[PDB]
Amino acid sequence: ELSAFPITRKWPAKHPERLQLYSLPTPNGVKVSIMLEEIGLAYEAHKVSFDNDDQLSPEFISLSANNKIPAILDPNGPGGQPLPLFESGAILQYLAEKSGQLLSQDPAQRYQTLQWLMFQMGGIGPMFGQVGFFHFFAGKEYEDKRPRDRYVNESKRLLGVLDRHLKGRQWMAEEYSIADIAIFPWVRNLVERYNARDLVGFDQFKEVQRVLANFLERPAVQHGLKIPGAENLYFQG
Amino acid sequence: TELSAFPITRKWPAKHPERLQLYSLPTPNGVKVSIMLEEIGLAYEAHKVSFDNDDQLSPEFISLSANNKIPAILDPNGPGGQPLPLFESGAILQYLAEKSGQLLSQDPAQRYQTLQWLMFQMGGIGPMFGQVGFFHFFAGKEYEDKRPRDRYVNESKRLLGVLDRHLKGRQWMAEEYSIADIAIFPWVRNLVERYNARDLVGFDQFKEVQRVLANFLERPAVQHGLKIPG
Ligand SMILES: N[C@@H](CCC(=O)N[C@@H](CSSC[C@H](NC(=O)CC[C@H](N)C(=O)O)C(=O)NCC(=O)O)C(=O)NCC(=O)O)C(=O)O
Ligand SMILES: N[C@@H](CCC(=O)N[C@@H](CSSC[C@H](NC(=O)CC[C@H](N)C(=O)O)C(=O)NCC(=O)O)C(=O)NCC(=O)O)C(=O)O
Repeated sequence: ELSAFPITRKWPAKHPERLQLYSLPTPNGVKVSIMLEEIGLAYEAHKVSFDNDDQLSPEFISLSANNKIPAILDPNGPGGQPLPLFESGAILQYLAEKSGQLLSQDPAQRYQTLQWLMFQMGGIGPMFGQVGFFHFFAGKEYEDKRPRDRYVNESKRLLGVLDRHLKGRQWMAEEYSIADIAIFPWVRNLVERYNARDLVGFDQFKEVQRVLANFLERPAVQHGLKIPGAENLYFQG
Repeated sequence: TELSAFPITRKWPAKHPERLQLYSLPTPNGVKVSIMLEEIGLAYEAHKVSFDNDDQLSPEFISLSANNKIPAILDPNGPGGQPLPLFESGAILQYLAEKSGQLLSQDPAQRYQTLQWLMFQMGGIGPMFGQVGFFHFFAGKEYEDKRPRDRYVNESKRLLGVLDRHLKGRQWMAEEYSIADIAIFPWVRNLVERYNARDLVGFDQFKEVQRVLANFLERPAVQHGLKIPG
């Protein structure tokens, strides 16, 4: 019964028995594609193009109320009923709990993982994103650099928190988890796409560098970083 | 493990070591947790972490709360009866809901909708309303270039619209009062009261947000939690 969800009018399901992903390769979108690749859950990816204002369409918003990617529609949700969901961090937790992977069953570790996920969702994403605005997008042209410097300094502070935490450790929690999947695409985005490597003094965070490199070596990460592409759009036009 | 193993307790000793320890300040994020504790009826001992004194930047505080922020907790009666340290208001809300079996629906689909709205709060409402505070109420108000202010004001208006349209015909964010309401409404109150941003964000227009906020503020646990720690 996916036809009850208007999003499917705009991105029809070729495989309605599979989880539907509505996304774009961005630091938030790739959290979810990476997660799906890691856990081996079948899914059907759909490209939501910002160039066409797709994320502002009534069909998209009918599921993803905040007009943002990523969003999912899982036909095999609780009770075998479809589950609509947005917010990358909520989707990560949902998928971890659904699959039993990448979120510890040990309660204390569960909560430590959720803590670091929330740190990402409130700190890393929002603050690194402002560095992008003030160094890579329109804000880069603003002559008054006090705003830029606010967000750069805060991003450096957050990197320091990560760096100190990761000393002596492989991952944020005792096992690789959704907290890593949430954080490291954003670290990558800051130092690659936003061209902010020197601005945030990245070379001083040796532990973050080490763990980022380990993250990027993972085959599921390399796949998930690239998904969705456009091929799922072509037959429809 | 015993509570003295956590260096935070050197600076804020536990007078009641059998009780959950809260390290907080009356702020939109701190009151999420004090409100939650009041709602669920769990005993706790609150400690004031003074921003005026840079307490949140002390080594003792940071030893538990690694991001140097309030709120944080240390629950002696954590899972398996072992002490559990935790920071991030949204994580603490999930923890307390799961510990108490309150304020998350038994319907897992409703639980996930609730967690969605909690993440919307944690990534959108808190960070963006907080920037309106900086650029309207605190020192960023002095900046002659208003493009940053307007960026955050416009985004805050957009977020309020999302809430407002969602709340039409509803009492709460999910079908029952939940941790998502507790996360969101203290921030709405902060924006319009503390930051004096009521005209700035055109708050008058969000009739559903106003209605639900008013209901929220009538709850006794909310009134009590707003003032803790004193
Ligand atoms: N909390 C949400 C954030 C989702 C999100 O930001 N999605 C972006 C693409 S990810 S790309 C990263 C994203 N940037 C943007 O969205 C750029 C556009 C924005 N309106 C602006 O002016 O900065 C960002 O900084 N995010 C901060 C964070 O993660 O907390 C989107 O759909 N934008 C469409 C739109 O805005 O119309 C989540 O985790 O899912
Ligand atoms: N994600 C964390 C956020 C916690 C948080 O922001 N705590 C504040 C007090 S709540 S008061 C609201 C808070 N403001 C501030 O923290 C003001 C100081 C800041 N450094 C600045 O320059 O703006 C804010 O805007 N928060 C955004 C959000 O909730 O996402 C704190 O301890 N600050 C100490 C410090 O910065 O040294 C959570 O949910 O627990």
